[PDB]
Amino acid sequence: TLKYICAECSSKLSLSRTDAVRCKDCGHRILLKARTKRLVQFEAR
Amino acid sequence: LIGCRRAEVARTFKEIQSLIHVKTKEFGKTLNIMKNILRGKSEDGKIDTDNMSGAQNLTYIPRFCSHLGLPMQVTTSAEYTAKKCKEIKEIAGKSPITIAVVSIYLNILLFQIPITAAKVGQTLQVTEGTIKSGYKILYEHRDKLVDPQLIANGVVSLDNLPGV
Amino acid sequence: NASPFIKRDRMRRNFLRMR
Amino acid sequence: MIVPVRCFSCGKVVGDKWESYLNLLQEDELDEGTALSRLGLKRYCCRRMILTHVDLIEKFLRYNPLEKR
Amino acid sequence: FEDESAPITAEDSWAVISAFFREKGLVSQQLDSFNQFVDYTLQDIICEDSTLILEQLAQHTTESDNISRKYEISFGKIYVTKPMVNESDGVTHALYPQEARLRNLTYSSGLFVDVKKRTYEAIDVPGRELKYELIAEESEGKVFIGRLPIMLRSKNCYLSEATESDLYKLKECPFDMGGYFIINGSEKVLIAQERSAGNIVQVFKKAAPSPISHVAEIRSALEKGSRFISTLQVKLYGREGSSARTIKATLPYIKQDIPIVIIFRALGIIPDGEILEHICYDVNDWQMLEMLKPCVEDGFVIQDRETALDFIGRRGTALGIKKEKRIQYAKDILQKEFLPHITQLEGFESRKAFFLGYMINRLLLCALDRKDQDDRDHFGKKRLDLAGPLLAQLFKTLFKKLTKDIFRYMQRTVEEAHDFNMKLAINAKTITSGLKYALATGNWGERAGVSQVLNRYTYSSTLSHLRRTNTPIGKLAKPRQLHNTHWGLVCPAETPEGQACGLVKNLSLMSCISVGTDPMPIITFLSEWGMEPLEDYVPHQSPDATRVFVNGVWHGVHRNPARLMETLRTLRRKGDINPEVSMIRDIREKELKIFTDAGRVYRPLFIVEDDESLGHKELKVRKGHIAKLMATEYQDIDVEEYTWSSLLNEGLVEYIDAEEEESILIAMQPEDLEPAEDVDPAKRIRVSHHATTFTHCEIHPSMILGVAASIIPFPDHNQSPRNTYQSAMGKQAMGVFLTNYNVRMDTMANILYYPQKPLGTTRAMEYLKFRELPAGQNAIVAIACYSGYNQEDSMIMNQSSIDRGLFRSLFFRSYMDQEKKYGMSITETFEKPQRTNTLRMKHGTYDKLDDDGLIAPGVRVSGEDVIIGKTTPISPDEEELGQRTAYHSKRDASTPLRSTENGIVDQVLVTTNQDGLKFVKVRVRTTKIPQIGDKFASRHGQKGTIGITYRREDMPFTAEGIVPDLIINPHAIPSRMTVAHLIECLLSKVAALSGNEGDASPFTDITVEGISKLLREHGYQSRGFEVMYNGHTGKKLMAQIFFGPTYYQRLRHMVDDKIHARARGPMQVLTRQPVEGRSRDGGLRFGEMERDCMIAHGAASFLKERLMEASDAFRVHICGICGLMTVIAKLNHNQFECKGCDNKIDIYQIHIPYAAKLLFQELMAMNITPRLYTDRSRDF
Amino acid sequence: NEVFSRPEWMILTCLPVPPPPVRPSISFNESQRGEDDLTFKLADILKANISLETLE
Ligand SMILES: [Zn+2]
Ligand SMILES: [Zn+2]
Ligand SMILES: [Zn+2]
Repeated sequence: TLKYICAECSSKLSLSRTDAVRCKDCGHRILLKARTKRLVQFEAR
Repeated sequence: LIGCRRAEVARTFKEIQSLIHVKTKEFGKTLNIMKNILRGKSEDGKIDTDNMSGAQNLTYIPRFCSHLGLPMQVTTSAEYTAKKCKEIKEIAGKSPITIAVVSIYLNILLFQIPITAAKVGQTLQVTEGTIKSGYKILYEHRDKLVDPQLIANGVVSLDNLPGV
Repeated sequence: NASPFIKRDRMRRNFLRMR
Repeated sequence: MIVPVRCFSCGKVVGDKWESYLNLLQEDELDEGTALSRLGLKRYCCRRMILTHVDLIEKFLRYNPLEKR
Repeated sequence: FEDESAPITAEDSWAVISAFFREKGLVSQQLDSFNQFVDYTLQDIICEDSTLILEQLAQHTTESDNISRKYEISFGKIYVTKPMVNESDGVTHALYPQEARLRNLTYSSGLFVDVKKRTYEAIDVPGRELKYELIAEESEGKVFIGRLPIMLRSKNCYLSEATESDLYKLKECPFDMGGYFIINGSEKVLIAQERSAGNIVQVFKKAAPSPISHVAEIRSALEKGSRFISTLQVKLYGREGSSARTIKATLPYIKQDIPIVIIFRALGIIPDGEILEHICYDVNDWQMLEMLKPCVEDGFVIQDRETALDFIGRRGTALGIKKEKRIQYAKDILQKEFLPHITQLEGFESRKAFFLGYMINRLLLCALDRKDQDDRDHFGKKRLDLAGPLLAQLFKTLFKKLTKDIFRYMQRTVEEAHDFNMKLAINAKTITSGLKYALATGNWGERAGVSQVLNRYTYSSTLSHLRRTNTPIGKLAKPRQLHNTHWGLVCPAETPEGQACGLVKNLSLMSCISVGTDPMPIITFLSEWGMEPLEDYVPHQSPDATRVFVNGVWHGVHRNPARLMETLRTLRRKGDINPEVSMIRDIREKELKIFTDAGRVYRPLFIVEDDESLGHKELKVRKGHIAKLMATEYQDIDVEEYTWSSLLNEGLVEYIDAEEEESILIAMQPEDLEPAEDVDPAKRIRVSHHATTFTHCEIHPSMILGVAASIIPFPDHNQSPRNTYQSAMGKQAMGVFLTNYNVRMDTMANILYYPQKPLGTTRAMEYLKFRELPAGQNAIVAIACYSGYNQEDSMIMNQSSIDRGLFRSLFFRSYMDQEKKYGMSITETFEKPQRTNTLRMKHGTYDKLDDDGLIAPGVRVSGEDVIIGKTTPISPDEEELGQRTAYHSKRDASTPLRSTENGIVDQVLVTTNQDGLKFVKVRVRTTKIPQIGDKFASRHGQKGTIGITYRREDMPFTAEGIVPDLIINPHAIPSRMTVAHLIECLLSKVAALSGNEGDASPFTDITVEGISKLLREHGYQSRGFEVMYNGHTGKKLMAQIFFGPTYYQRLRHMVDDKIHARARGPMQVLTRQPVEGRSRDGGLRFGEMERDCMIAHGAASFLKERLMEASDAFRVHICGICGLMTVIAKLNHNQFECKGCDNKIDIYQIHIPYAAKLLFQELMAMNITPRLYTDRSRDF
Repeated sequence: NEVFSRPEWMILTCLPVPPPPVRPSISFNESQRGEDDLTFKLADILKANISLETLE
């Protein structure tokens, strides 16, 4: 499974390919994929 | 009806009968024939999944609650009650519509929304006597028909459900 | 021969003060 | 959106004077010209850096965070 | 101030302007028109054809069946809900604009109507009229009739009742103004459409090659009840060298032009003297009567009403009228279709005759060189249709179709013996689709370009796009010119430079468009105050009466116009007649015109009255008023509210339109023109005009400009074309279009890292929020010829300044993808395809996708990278290039990142569409840093690209150590005469040195000499010159450099989004030539003009190589007998044959472009035989 | 011209059918198939031709 975030109540969810795209808490139908947890490098220029 | 079921947004026979004027007997015989035809051309020529089964009551609850204007929390509780309602043999044989309506009514009075059965049955075109008759069966197993988290938090208590 | 500045920051204070 | 760190033209550090600039304007009731000179900004390249800055980050901070910890 | 009756100054006018924008805003016209339509027009449309009656007659077959039935469906009140959306599963919930944008949903509400279903029945006794009686069946419920798109920030939208905090909670920008629609997730703005006003008589002259010399035309229009237009033309046949010029009028459905006398007799005026009395209102104007005598001579043989009517009727195109219903047919045509805007009821022939005489009189006046032909460009005869009227006619058309469908269902149900289902009789899809389709596209039907995708490049761009008007260009006029009547109503500077120049106009800042009210109350008011009816008007017994017009309808006459106008004006000023109503008194013409219709553009002005206390005319508004205006302005940041409406209701300001503007005298300023009546040599020469009859005064001249021209500093020190260029270019500058750009998923977005506000600003800019959402930066600019790298409109930028962040911006791009369902069997899914189960996988890398086929935000991406992985199943028995084995059951349908673009994935959102299918949006961030191909501009039409960049130690420096951020060539100044550019730099230099905001509004007392004195007070050369040093050597430059701050803007054109080359690449399927488009690795067009140039060079071989080896080159085999490309060549077997010619040894191969082969084959399809032959048959 | 253009040939009795290269069939998503406008009209000609044959 992968972790998503509700776009209105900011609740972190865990959805599978079978689960419906919706917040199980408040019922919103827009979810934001959580930021990757691997470090990213940036030049300071 | 087949098209709605394939799309996971299945409707009921009465809902389709509201538009297309066909009585029940012809509707059922035609549906059985067409399903056989689709199955026949599925083997020689897929078609169905867990959805194709008639009951699939959980799909009706969100729309039925919407007609009554209930909050989403009550709808989720109704879905849980309807899902667990199939473990009782005295109700499991009932029509999926009644199974969903009585579960919705049970939650309506659980959260104490001021909507009487006279209008719940008038809105979903279900006899009020059937609603209350089924509610009595869905009272001996209340502890198994309410989500554990909701009672644990304190949102709903089982003493708010009247007992006959 | 004129004030070429849009004076807004404290002219509101001046009028609010005058009242 | 937020105060630039350096003056574009000469590179003098001006990102450590925004709060000092605002405090001089508010509590000391100084005119913006006097405040700019009190902060040590003499070249008009540095004066326009602080004088023309629009603090949009304050507007952006009015929206609720996308992801709360 | 001190006395509440002292005259105001020119500075106090800006308090009035501030009050105006506090009450109205910048998108008032859009919101106001929509609110009127939803509130009042929707009910009116449904109350026009509400009743549908189906009569089932006796059908005498037996005496047990002799009853006749009558079914009636009637529409009552209409209700509208709040915006809502219904999901695929059938659940309906409230929809907010933010969710609609993200989910590609339409922001719309539902419409409901009360329907009454009655049935009467009567006994049909033979040969008798029936007595229908209600049979005790009157059903009476709400019926859904479709969804109405809702304009944002309107009365029916959720954001009208929201505070600033509420907007922030809803992820909406407070600076957002609304005035647009959301259709399928796209913001759509309705562009106002310019048309010519109806119900106005216009007389035109026709060219020499035409039998008609003059024509008086009126496009009769009724605003309420049927919406159809019928035109009446009165033509003056013959030229000035003819012995007989008669007048003929064109009536609808008559097919022929009738003499005017015949029409007059058909209306009941048989005596010729009376007819002339109706035309000419002076008994001694023999010159007009002399020109009328031929007309009465032409229609002499007809001398009574009935014969004239029969003359009219037989010309009509009905041919059902036999000979006796033919008089009545003409009578009905003259009643219901002739001059419909006066009336359509029986018993109003006198009004029709008088109006017809009025049209003839105006026609003759122009034909006699007493009046000039009506100016078609006069802005007072034009109307602007906003969203209100536009949606009104669309809804009217769609509701008509809906009612027609309802009856067809009723008839079908009655005949084919079915049960009535109201759910099927009314198709809500009709209203929903018609409004959606017309708003999604610009196609106003079932006119183009009526809806456009709102610009969101920068805040000023959005404001300008919400105040644009359009004019559809057979017409005889010069509509592209800037007419005088455009003053103070449309911006004189903002127009496109292309084919839309002059056709697309922009409203001025203080311009407004009326929504229209009911004219009946005014007509009743006129009747009570002595407007003698037109049925008793004898022109020869009152040759001084004033004709009274209301919405172009001659209602009567008045003996004392002066008092009537005084009463009308006082009523409008105190607030009993709506201020939008326009009242004009043409004293010479003896006409009193009142206009109440919608679409008239007006603007406010101060009111000037005598006020004999001082003995001279002065503005009614005093300093006491201005004090309370600003008191209410600053108490918000509690005295009684005093707003723009209070000024309007107290008779201090007045709305004036272009037509009423013809009868007023306006003073530019109250400073010098109003007072009864050394000079600074630096000030501009102002003309007094020394007039003592002023009736109004401009609020401020600066308000003649539009949104785009109000950002230009000192636009009156520029050449006019430069102002036009800046107006267009200011919409291409990066800024902060909205403060919620991190929650919006736009196709593209540019955000400046450090937006600054100009050192030289404008007072009008205070209301455009350019200080809150600015687009540009204040660069230190030097005007010098330093290294030759700023020649010919190029500039030198400081690399050190770029390193520190100067003019650096964010770029956002969003990618959309859906999980389509191809019916019941084939479906797609978001997946990370493997090379062993997926075919046609792209050569990029899938390493960054997750199991759901999406890259997590924060990951860096580059060209060819797959950001949305998707696969679809395939049908067997299809093998391509081999490589298709039993292992493969999927094919790649992934979305790769743009080839030339790179960056970091910023946001990924997954949701469902209206149909419940999964679809995702992926946004990618990248930073754009200025380089040697980026375009930058000032606010004066001076645009250029970066020629080269230099570091600080290479740039020229002053003794203080200041280096320029930007160097422009002196040669850009002289020919273009952008003096405002240099004045701004001088002003901004003083502004930075003193810590102030320079006032650069156009018409003020600020002069260059005043700024020069201020600059010298700061220890600098008064004219902005400084002694600079060469960066390479450190020596002083012999010349001194004009050096100071200037506001520059980064434009949308960056070279990295334009550079592209192609050695070889994909070809088009049809012509097999390089494809079009840089984004698709396309080629460049070597067009006909290029071919001509290469022919002029004599480079024959190069011309061939370009057309053959650099493009489609194809080899074909032709037959020596027939020159057709019909040779079947088995090149493996070394066999050739042209069946039909029965030859195998007379074949040739030729090299021709594949387009030439395509051309010949297309000619063959057209039965043409282009036979190519390799040898000549005739000598030169 | 006796050999290349006779007035009798201005009346069409046999229609030449252009090859697919002149009327290619595109794909938008490659799960959908589209036909050239020429193919649509050529199909109309055939349907009208067969209708006339069966009628008479
Ligand atoms: Zn949620
Ligand atoms: Zn500096
Ligand atoms: Zn041949």
